[PDB]
Amino acid sequence: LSAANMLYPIPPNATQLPIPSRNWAAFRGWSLTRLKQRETPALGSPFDPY
Amino acid sequence: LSAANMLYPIPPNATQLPIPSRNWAAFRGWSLTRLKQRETPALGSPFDPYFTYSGTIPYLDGTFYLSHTFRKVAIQFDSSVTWPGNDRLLTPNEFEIKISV
Amino acid sequence: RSQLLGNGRFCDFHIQVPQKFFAIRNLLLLPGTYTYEWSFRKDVNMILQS
Amino acid sequence: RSQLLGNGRFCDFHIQVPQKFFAIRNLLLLPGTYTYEWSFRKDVNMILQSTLGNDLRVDGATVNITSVNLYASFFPMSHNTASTLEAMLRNDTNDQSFNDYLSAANMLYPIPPNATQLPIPSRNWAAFRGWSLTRLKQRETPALGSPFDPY
Amino acid sequence: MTFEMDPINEPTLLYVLFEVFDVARVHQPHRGVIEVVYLRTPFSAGNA
Amino acid sequence: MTFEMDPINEPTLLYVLFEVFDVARVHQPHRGVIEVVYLRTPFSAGNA
Amino acid sequence: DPRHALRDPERKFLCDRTLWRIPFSSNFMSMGSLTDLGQNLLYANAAHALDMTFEMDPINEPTLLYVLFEVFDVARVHQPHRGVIEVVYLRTPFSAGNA
Amino acid sequence: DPRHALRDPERKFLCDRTLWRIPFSSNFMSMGSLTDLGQNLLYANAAHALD
Amino acid sequence: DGEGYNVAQSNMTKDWFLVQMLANYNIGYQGYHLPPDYKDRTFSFLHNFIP
Amino acid sequence: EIPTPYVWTFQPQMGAAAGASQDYSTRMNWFSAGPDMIHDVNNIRDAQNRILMTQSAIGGIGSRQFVEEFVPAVYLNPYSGPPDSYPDQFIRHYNVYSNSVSG
Amino acid sequence: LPQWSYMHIAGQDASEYLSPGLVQFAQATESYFNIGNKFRNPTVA
Amino acid sequence: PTHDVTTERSQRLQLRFVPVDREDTQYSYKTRFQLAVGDNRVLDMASTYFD
Amino acid sequence: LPQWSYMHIAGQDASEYLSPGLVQFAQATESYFNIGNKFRNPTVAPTHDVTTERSQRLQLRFVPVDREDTQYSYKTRFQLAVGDNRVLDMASTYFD
Amino acid sequence: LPQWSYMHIAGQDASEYLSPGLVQFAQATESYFNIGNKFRNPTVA
Amino acid sequence: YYNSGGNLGVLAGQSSQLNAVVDLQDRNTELSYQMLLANTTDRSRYFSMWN
Amino acid sequence: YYNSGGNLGVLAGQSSQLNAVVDLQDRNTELSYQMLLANTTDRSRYFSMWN
Amino acid sequence: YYNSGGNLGVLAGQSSQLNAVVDLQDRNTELSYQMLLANTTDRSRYFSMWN
Repeated sequence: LSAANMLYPIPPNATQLPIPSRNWAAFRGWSLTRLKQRETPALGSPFDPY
Repeated sequence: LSAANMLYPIPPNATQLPIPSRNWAAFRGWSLTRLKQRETPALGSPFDPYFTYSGTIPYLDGTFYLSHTFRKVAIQFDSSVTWPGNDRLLTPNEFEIKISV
Repeated sequence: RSQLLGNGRFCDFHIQVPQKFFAIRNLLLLPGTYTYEWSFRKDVNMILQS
Repeated sequence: RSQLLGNGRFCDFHIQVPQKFFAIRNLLLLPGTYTYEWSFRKDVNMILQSTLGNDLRVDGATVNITSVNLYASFFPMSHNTASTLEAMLRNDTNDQSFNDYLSAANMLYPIPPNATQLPIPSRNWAAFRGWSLTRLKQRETPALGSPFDPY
Repeated sequence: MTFEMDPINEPTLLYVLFEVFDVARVHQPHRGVIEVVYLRTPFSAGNA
Repeated sequence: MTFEMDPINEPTLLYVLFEVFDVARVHQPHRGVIEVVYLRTPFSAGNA
Repeated sequence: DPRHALRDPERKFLCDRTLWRIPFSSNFMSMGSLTDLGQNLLYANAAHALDMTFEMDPINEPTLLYVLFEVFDVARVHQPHRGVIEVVYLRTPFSAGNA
Repeated sequence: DPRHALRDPERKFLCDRTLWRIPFSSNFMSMGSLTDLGQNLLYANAAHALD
Repeated sequence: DGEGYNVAQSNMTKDWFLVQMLANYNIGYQGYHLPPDYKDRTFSFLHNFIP
Repeated sequence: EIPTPYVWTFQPQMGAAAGASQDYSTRMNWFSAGPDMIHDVNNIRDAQNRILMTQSAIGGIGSRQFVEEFVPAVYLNPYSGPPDSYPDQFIRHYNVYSNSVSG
Repeated sequence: LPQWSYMHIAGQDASEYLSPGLVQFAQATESYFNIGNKFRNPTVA
Repeated sequence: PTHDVTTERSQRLQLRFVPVDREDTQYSYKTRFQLAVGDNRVLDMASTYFD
Repeated sequence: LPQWSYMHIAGQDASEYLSPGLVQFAQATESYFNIGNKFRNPTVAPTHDVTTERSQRLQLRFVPVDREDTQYSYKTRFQLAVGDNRVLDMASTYFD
Repeated sequence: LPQWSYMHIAGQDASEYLSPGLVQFAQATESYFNIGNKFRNPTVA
Repeated sequence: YYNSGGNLGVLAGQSSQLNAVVDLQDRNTELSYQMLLANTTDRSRYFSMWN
Repeated sequence: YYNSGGNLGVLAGQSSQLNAVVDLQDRNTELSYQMLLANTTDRSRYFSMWN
Repeated sequence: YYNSGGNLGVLAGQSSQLNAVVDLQDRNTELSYQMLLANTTDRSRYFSMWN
């Protein structure tokens, strides 16, 4: 895959979604989609209570 | 003290906080803490109209008390070479101040 | 410091403020005349503490 | 300027305010990012002006700022040339220099009512350019320095 | 970046993927000794 | 200086203007770096 | 007590009126004001870019990240004649801001 | 408090188990048991009266 | 007070305070600072001075 | 006259270094000194450029071999020369085969 | 003195204290892009 | 020592200077003094303060 | 470099960059009039034969190669290995 | 740059940055034991 | 706002962080601008844009 | 006032006129002073004079 | 467990003790594996062993 995974929340009924970030170098390209919060388990923690 | 004082805002509930800057030479080291905006008077100007506080000013008297609110710090030069690197720490990619799990 | 001024609301103080600027703190001036000026705040929220 | 806004009490204005600070008025910034911040008063008695000079603050004079944007025009200069220009302007030997047109320290000494004589002590360690002076009415002179004048 | 999408009656997420170079070399000098060196550029170790 | 003026039935002010040299140089070494050096002589930083 | 109900441990700490330190030395020890790394050619020869990322606990109010780039803020005072003070400051790195 | 009445400041101090000192030196500093003045000819030569 | 020749926020003159400091810790000609502990015994000045 | 040498920042990748710029992190401020002082300051600085002058004469290159080379070079007087011979290589976003161009 | 010379309060003019290249450049672009006001010229009596 | 330490001629130990100019601003106070160090003397800033 | 040497950021000490006369004077007046704080003394650190340039952990972690949990005792054996060109000071070791 | 060259993000291929011996060995054992995936080959545009 | 340390404008590079705008309540930008215009152009014509 | 270009203190010879005090709002004198005391003396005792 | 610093897997030589597995919750191994298979084989067939 070779890519940094990012996740930004999209409030219900939201339409516009800005995302600020800055790269000091040059990568390869972008790749994106859309997922449902309920269907996405919060990783990083050894357990998701919600 | 011998050190340049910098202040970066930390939005409420914010967790991550990146800071870009570059030194052309070599200094001595880093030193840091955390302060509350309300308790920090905006210096430089001969008067602060939004300064409604009269308690101790950690920024001056040095009464810090929020050093226990840091998780980790990551330093990198030229946005690639991590410091100190060389696999010095148990976690060579950063300085973990405290772990939850 | 509080009691060092008194317990009354009104109080006629009298203090001695030292020089803190390193460049001239421990400096050893030589014979001659110099202009030594400096400003002092008046903002109660910075000169006083509660 | 009055009619430039209209004849009605209520009016949705829209203006363009220029930069007056000499140090940056005619400055020629180079590539890079900079933080450009600035404050704006709201005191009707300073942003607005009246023929009679009546206290607008008491005569129900109010203003409200909805949005503020910053515009900047860039010359469509060739990247090749623009690059060369930058290289030169980045040398200490070619640093830009400006100087306030007025160039003078502003002083204000009170003149009691009916007063005739007015002495003023001060001392300069060097040599300036010259003197310049006039007379103003206290009531017509807002106390600057403070973010607000209650009197 | 500014993404304009259709409104949905439920919380969602914008899954972005900054394609980069997540490479790592493995060096084995002696018996029972593994020395690896990772390197993901850009985004070496987060952004700040 | 001693200014003698006509009497007025209201508080006034004597606006003086010590013409000087309020100049400042702007130095830009690197990208996104502005170093300026002001200098108003006489009256560098007030009088005392 | 025998009536004790199943619990769970929780650790933490406090460190006030103090400043977190991260000396710029190869061994983190203090072997002189002018560290060894602060005198290494890799830094004095060419210029670099720095980027730090601080992860901290969330607070329900605006805060600030007070950083302190320890440097050398020294100044020499020269007095040639009567009533004449000539001083020369020098703070390196960060001579006069960064740009 | 707003019910405060006009008052007046009053200063003083205390210094117990101590003795007021007035060294017989030209600068009041201690540069040795045998002070400088205590070795000045003006005193070793002729006698004086103290009051 | 008159001129206010008092210091330490007390009623003690500036002249006296100076003398006491010099005769006890030789401190006064180069700034007034809390002398080292070993020199502050129960029979010292500053140790018992309480404005 | 006596200017301030440039600084070369090593590029972790490629190893082709980058654009050099007049240092400013070690600028010895002194415009608040005296005449003989302002005279001696440019003297010691001249000796500096003097040393870096001799120190200069003597894929991508690594860092260890980068400190030995690409040393701080002093560009004497300003643009002086014609519009043909300029720093060029001292520009960050500049290539050899073509003119400085970026997307 | 070096204090004024630096701030250009007195001394040589832009057409002298500036790099030869930059000078002529301005003279040539004295039509579309002007940069003559960016540099101060000292006037001593 | 009994020579090359203290002076024999009259001379104050601590001088007092008055503001040659003072401006009371709405939120700041500025004063300028003409700190004069007499000849054959040496002043150690550390011993100076604002009363 | 001449920039630091002048500001005394590095180089000789006051007892060397100062005039011999002034030096001894301070040493003599080290009672009444002090002027030792007026002159700064540079303190530089070594830049070789101290720390290594190659990668190397600061503190290693060892796992039991064998452990026996007895009814009233617990024994564990480790293979504490001190890499070449290294020196371990037991005092810095402990059982987690 | 040396940062990529080392990580093989760009530069010579396995058939070059590898020891001649190891290269041919893989080519010969391209039947039973394969070790071609163990070495990355950079592809620059 | 001009010549007011209370609301001094900022204009510095994000990397530098050092404000390049140093104002003093002693200077007078407003008036300065006025006179400037009356010297470079005919201060009798009107120009809505700048009011 | 400290570390404020708006009210920077002055200390130069009348003949020189060149201010020897160059401050930067990047430095922090206040805090600097604090730490300094905690390294040279016992920051537990009290000294009215300096409050 | 993957991409979880909380339960990061270990794989180092007993003599080295230096873990060779450095994971970041920023990476996504799971998905990465999926796409990998769909590029080297026909992701339509089944294989019980790997489910």
